[PDB]
Amino acid sequence: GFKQDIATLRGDLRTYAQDIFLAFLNKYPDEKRNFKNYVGKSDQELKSMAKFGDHTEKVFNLMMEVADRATDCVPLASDASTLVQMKQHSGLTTGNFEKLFVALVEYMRASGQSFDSQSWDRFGKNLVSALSSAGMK
Amino acid sequence: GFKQDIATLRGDLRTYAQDIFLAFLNKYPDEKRNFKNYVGKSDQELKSMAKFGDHTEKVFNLMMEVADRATDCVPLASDASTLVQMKQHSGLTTGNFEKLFVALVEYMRASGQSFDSQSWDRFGKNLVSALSSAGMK
Ligand code: HEM
Ligand code: HEM
Repeated sequence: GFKQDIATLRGDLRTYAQDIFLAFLNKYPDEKRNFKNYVGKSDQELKSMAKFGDHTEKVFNLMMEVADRATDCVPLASDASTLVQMKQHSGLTTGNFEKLFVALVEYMRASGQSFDSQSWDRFGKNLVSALSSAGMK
Repeated sequence: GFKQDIATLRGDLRTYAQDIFLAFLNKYPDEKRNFKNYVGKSDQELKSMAKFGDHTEKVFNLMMEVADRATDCVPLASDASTLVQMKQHSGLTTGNFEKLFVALVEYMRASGQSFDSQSWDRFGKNLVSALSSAGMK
């Protein structure tokens, strides 16, 4: 289930983080507007850039901490507040986060592994609702 | 304390993992016989190799999970058993792990950050004992 999935993701976090983020950017190419330094690069080019791997791993590390602190896939209000108030997230809307979790859930469903995709879907929905309550437009 | 230290390390894990592993290899140069592609290379040359960064980060991915699942710095017997039974650890003895944690604790003591170095020293001791109980010579 959810707790084992956090352990699975964390065990190879840079690889999963890159693969899922690439699935997100390829499914929703307009999202690269928020990441101008990734424009014009294939998946393997981005996976060779230490700054891409560093960024995505740090994102997914924070995601895993928020996931681990959740109860029954409900994140803490204070973690949503952290995500809304980060300077790097100013101007973002909840649709950006919604799209990231759609890509993550579809990645898990298409993997040959027994991820608890329903729990990640509910986690993403609950986090988006919390982000909105915490002030994200 | 110990739990916060896990979060600190995970927040910049590729850097910490490489730097701590280098401190281990430089304190105990004989240990490089287990890592023959790292012989004859300076620190900067190792940090340019994706193999070195990928290996050390996957090691620390798992080490942080083992630390995270511990209670009062006592690791799970299941985690010790996994570490003993991993094919990559065939022939290793608990002294190899002792030295890794000595280097880790010394790195923390020298860092200027408020790492809980005594808890990592205790964690290392308890892990060595649990490896022995799980059959490591
Ligand atoms: C649960 C979801 C997310 C988490 C946990 C998260 C976490 C983070 C973290 C930890 C950083 C700092 C990275 C670093 O210091 O290297 C960061 C930066 C950033 N995040 Fe997020 N993020 C999430 C979702 C998103 C989404 C959906 C977008 C846009 C579609 C976004 C846009 C950005 C941008 C633009 C930066 C700065 C990038 C840079 O300076 O290179 N984040 N995020
Ligand atoms: C708590 C401590 C440790 C953990 C969590 C750990 C974990 C791991 C992991 C996850 C791998 C696979 C990583 C990869 O794909 O390259 C690995 C491989 C390996 N480990 Fe460890 N390890 C630990 C301590 C040690 C020590 C102290 C030694 C030897 C002094 C050692 C020797 C090796 C070797 C030789 C490999 C194969 C590396 C390769 O083929 O690239 N490990 N270990």
